[PDB]
Amino acid sequence: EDDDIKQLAAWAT
Amino acid sequence: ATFISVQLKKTSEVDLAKPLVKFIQQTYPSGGEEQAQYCRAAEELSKLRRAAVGRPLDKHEGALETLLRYYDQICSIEPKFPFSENQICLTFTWKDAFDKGSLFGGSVKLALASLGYEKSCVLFNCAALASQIAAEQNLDNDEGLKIAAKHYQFASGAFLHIKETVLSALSREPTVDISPDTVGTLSLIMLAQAQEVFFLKATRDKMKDAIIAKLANQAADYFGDAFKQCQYKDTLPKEVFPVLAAKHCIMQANAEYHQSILAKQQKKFGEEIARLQHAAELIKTVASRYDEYVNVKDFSDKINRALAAAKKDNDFIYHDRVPDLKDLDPIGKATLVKSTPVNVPISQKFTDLFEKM
Repeated sequence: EDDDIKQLAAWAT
Repeated sequence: ATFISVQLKKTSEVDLAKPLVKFIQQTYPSGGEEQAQYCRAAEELSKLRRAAVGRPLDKHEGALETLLRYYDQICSIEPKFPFSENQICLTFTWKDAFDKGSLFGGSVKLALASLGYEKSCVLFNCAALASQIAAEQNLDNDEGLKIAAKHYQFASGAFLHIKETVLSALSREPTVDISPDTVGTLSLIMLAQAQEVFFLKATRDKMKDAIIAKLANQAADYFGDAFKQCQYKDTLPKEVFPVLAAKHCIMQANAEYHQSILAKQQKKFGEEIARLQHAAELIKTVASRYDEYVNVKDFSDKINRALAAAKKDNDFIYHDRVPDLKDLDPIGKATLVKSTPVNVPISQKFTDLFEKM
């Protein structure tokens, strides 16, 4: 859950 | 794709060059070819204004970069010219983005001799054009989603920058479109739509339903706060309030629907039904109240199919008690967006035309 939104955030950059 | 974008403000053509060259030959007494270098930069700058705000034609990234570059150029000029003291008078005339006016007073426009006014209106158009670019992205494409996410957050941050700086930058009261309350609301609308894009990306990538529900729930909060700021105002175009109200309810229903999938996966069949019933009620309210503005027929059918099968099996097999909505745990919230700060340069490969000055 924590890491899954880390990847989401990283996708946006 | 029922996304809100902002129309660009219109301005009249200004001879930017003439008044700048007259007030450079006075601090630097020259015969030419040495300070004629800076004078050419003023001609380039007047050309840049005409290109940035003189022809609202297309919605591609060439036009946005031109606006961003013109914004950078202006911000880089107020220091070099001691414009806090009165000299080099230059009137910029801008029309309200939203207030059409009437046939009794013409259009709503404001003329101010201040670069703070100009850069506020230019930054408004940067944000507005960014919102239009985002709203026209194909959200069934990963690159369209990424583009929209970046541009809504940029637009959110630029509207927010205008909110925080417009009053000190102007000597008069601004027009309503660039006033803090209006651009504060525009900022939150763009923030909501950026969060919605993240929800659509998570859905498209088939992420865990726990996460999709928290993303939708956060988007509901943003849309809800936006529509509450537009409950008692008629500043923004007619369609903004109902679209915000609908998106608030649609995003709450998405949160409930994805949370209900998590409930089912955990064999909490009573809770699944309660959450689907909440989603159904929200979507029925949107269908009956905001039908002119959104199309929720496919989502409604998906909810009703899930709720029918859920009830059929719970009545016949499981006999879980269906909890009251008040007894369910709140869905969490996950925010993946932020209003992008405006830190000049905001345009790429920026080169100040008056750097050696």
